Amino acid sequence: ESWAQSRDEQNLLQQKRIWESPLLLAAKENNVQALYKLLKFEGCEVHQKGAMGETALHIAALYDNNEAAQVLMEAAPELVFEPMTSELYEGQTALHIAVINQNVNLVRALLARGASVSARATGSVFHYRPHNLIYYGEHPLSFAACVGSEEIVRLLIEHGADIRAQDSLGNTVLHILILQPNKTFACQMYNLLLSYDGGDHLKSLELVPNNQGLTPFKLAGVEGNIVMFQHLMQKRKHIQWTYGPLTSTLYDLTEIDSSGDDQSLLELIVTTKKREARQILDQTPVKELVSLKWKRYGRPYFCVLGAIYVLYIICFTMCCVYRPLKPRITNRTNPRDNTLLQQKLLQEAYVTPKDDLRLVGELVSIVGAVIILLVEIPDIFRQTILGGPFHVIIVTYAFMVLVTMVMRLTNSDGEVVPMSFALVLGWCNVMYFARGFQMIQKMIFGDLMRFCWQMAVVILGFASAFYIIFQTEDPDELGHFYDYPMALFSTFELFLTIIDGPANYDVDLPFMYSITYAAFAIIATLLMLNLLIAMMGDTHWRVAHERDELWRAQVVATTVMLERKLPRCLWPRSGICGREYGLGDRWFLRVEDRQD
Amino acid sequence: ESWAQSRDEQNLLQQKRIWESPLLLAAKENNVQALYKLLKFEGCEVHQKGAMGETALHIAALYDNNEAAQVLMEAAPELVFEPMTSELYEGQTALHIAVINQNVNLVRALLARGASVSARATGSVFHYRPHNLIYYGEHPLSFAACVGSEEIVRLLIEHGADIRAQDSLGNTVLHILILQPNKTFACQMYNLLLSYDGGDHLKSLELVPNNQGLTPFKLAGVEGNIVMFQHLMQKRKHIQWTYGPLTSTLYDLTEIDSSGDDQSLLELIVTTKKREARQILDQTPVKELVSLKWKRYGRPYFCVLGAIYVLYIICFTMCCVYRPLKPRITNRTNPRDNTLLQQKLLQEAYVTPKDDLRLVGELVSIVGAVIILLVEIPDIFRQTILGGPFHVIIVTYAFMVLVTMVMRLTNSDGEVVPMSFALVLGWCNVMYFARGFQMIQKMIFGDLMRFCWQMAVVILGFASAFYIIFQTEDPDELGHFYDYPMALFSTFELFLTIIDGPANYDVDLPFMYSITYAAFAIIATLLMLNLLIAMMGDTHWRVAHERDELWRAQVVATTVMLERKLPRCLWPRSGICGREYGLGDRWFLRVEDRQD
Ligand SMILES: C[C@@H]1NC(=O)N[C@@H]1CCCCCC(=O)O
Ligand SMILES: C[C@@H]1NC(=O)N[C@@H]1CCCCCC(=O)O
Ligand SMILES: [Ba+2]
Ligand SMILES: [Ba+2]
Ligand SMILES: [Ba+2]
Ligand SMILES: [Ba+2]
Repeated sequence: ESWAQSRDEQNLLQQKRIWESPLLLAAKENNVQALYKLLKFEGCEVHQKGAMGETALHIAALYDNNEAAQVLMEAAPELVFEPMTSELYEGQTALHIAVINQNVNLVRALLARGASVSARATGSVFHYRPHNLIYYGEHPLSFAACVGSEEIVRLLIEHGADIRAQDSLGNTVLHILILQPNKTFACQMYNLLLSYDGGDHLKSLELVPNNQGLTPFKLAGVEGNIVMFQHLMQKRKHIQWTYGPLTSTLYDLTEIDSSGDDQSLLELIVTTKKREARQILDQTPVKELVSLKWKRYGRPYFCVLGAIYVLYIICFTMCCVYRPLKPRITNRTNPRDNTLLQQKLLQEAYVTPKDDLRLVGELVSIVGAVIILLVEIPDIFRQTILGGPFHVIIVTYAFMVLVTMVMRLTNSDGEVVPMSFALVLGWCNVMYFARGFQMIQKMIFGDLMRFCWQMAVVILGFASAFYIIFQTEDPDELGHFYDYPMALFSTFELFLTIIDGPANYDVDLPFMYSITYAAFAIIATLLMLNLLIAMMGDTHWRVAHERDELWRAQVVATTVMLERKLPRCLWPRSGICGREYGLGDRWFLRVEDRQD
Repeated sequence: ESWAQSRDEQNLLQQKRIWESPLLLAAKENNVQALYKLLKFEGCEVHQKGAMGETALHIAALYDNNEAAQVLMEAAPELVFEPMTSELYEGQTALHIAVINQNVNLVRALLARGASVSARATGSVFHYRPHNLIYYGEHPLSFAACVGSEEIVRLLIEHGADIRAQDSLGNTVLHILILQPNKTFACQMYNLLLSYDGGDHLKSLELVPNNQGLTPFKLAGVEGNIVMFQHLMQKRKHIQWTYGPLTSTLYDLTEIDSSGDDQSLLELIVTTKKREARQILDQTPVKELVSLKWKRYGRPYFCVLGAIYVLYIICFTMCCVYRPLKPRITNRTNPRDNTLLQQKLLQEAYVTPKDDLRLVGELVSIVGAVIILLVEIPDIFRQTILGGPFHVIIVTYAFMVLVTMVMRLTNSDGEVVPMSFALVLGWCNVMYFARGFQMIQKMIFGDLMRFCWQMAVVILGFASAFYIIFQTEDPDELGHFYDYPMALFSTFELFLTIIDGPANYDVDLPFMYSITYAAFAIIATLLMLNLLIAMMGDTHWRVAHERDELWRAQVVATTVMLERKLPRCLWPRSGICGREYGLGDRWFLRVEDRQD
């Protein structure tokens, strides 16, 4: 079907041609007597391309068959240069197979015959695909670095192996070592390849970026390689002094910061779907960074912008609790008796008695919605959620306010449908602002205050909704929300299922109650389910760290969020510059640590 | 009472005859001087059958009494051939006891006297019953293989021990070794018995099947023997090549596949009540098999057949939401006022105004029900549940549709009783189709979507039911379900106990509400209980694997389910054939693995 089933067939088709071709069969079985009987007399095709376009030397290189390979090179030395003419292995030579098998004597003999150390194995098997179990690159030097054979690495360098070489994906030999499972052993091989660098400050091998704009140091962070990241950190930190147990080390903090403006480590961790990369922001050069960004500047501006959004939403409800005003006027209350509508769509906006208080309030709800769009719509052009789906809700909230404006100036009967949606999307987006937090126990009390915030926020978005839903309808029948102080008290009682369903079907309710109350039943249970997991997940195991860690990543994702749109006069740059004094120009972070 | 209490008495009755018989007493106590005083002068019964029909040599063989046994064989060599004449040990000879005790010098002396190596111990103690603590077989070669004494095994083979021998249950010496507790040590003894095989490709000892049609390789899977299964897998896998860390091994995949058509490993694991056998489908030759069967062919046809069943059930409700139509007609609403029935049984089927849309819809519900019976009724003749009780519900669903047809064409008043049952059995059988799934966390979100699917499926089966239950009755009193958009909204509110019981007892409700709402109260709580265990069982321990594993077996049981009835043109055979190319005819699976 796909090809996974194809190659399965080609590998079987390979063994079929090996079984058939006696030259390829003797190269596999290492039949030395059968190779001289075959090459010297009885005249054969020594350039015999097998199933996978392989030579007899390729088969003798796949199964360590040194005695059989040396026969194929002394009788026909042209077989060394021949690559795999197939599509699965296009570009692979006999040297690539000898390097991965760590055959030192075969590599020593292949280089003695003059093997190309720059042959790119562009075959489909060597691609960086999930259906390929290993990704080693294309050049034979990169294969030697990935197998951990330091002898073959230097033996290739001695024959002119360019460490500056990049594969099809723009990865140097340093990038490929970071994508290897054996993290603790790849650090040893990483230092061997750096020793053969040009020794010049310009055109450094560690600075050659990926095709996706990623230096090797920057790649270890996006990939969550803890061992390589700590190892690469040794090369970019300077110990200032040692005062006994203290070690006031100075970290580089260059490629771990903004402007690239896409090009930072922090942005790449909070926006990637790789869970494993989360752990990088906990390392000793990075954990001190985001902690200072959140203590000052971060936490205050979060609450300053939080209180601004709290007032911006309570003003929207202030214009809705005293919504616009009509008696039914129409005699349609006699036909279709089920209906209870006392619709208000009294357009006649300009009664000036007190309204002008509402009017300037309605003007605030408009100028704030476009401002929300003026900071989020130009941002979608340049999307992940660990922040919380705040961005998704804050744009749909300003969408409902503008529709209510278009709902207005046309005198539409369905005023209530778009206006009620902006009430929940405005409040329940506030509970996002609960992240304003700096032990098995005070963790129970800490997550409980999360619920009291999220609960009080939800009921203030549905009680104002349920009020509008039944402020127009008749309060004699189904009057759970006849005024505001009892609409909040009935919805609060609703939140704990102590009161029965505000339904009453002798009389037909509006199309919005059968929709708004349905969502109030799911959120009121998920918040009551998210509270039990807080209460129990705190104590049953050290999961609480697992519960803990992400909120911390949620705050880190929010901390990067608050630094993108805020101007330069507020929120100064982290670290200290190095231009006068002395080390400029990169901004460094002074960190001291104690040891026990 | 039973016999367990019997033999308890015979073992005590044995020691009673041993205590009494001085010949049997001296054979037990190894009294050499008392045996010559007893056999040479003072003339005794040397063929003295004890309580369990044992000879004096049998007692001297039960307690390692070599000095006492050699006396009983030099003075009466006929005691060797004598078996136990009792019923508990019928067939056991003095060699069987010497082999299990691993008495090498007694076995060497019993074979020197000419002991039968083919004597079958058919006694009731040697049976494969749960009340027997060991099952070693019948032949003395099988006893030597089970005790792990490789010296006695070969010593018996040297005297003509037939390894091809089978006991009463058709088990060779290989089958019995797999049913042993010491799995890691039985692998050593398994290779010893295979070495003495005929060496011919035909009539192989590993191919001799059980009496229940089970080769030794096939038996290790049904019994969950992980150690033996991996060991027996070495003999049916071929390594194609080694490309460094990769090892592209080719597995046999013969006796692990269909047609036998009862005779496969997969069918035997998903249908057995043995929990332990579940672990076999996780081994490295098998885990790659069912994974490819589910990615392609498996998952799409599951959802293709799933969407077909979703439309087949929503069409059934489409014919019920607009059910057939009568005003009460009858003046019986004045007597028995409690009743609210506005019964509709207006037979007069052929009003053609729109009905013909319903009529062809009712025709679909019939032709689909018999098709369900045409694929499940011929299957019950040839029953386990890890799939899920889908099969049990899908036949009872088509049973209710046919009863509604018989309910029709007779004008029965109880139309509603069989028709309402098909609504829940049709939807709640859909939630089975939730198995369409490809970490502590995304596991919480993964099991939560299980609930949202199962919840939305249940309410769509009871809201349509509660509608029919009260579509006939008066909606002024107890009108929770007067139309469809409010029958769904009231049942959804019912699902979370926010609304009060749609009961109203001033007025008598139909016999079906007091039954349908009772089942809606149990399922709505079990699904809310199955959600809490998902939420907490994910995180408190690695149980989530335990939670995880079975769903995986549920999918494997479903994957075998979808391959039985589907034709041959769809769903091609797994693996690659071996006829041209080369290895034919068995279908092999190409598997490569990386090592770190
Ligand atoms: C074994 C095959 N026979 C051969 O001559 N080259 C192949 C080497 C296999 C390497 C597969 C590495 C990968 O998965 O991409
Ligand atoms: C001890 C008994 N005395 C004897 O002469 N044979 C018996 C041997 C007991 C073996 C019981 C094995 C079983 O449980 O089946
Ligand atoms: Ba009335
Ligand atoms: Ba309750
Ligand atoms: Ba109640
Ligand atoms: Ba009355």
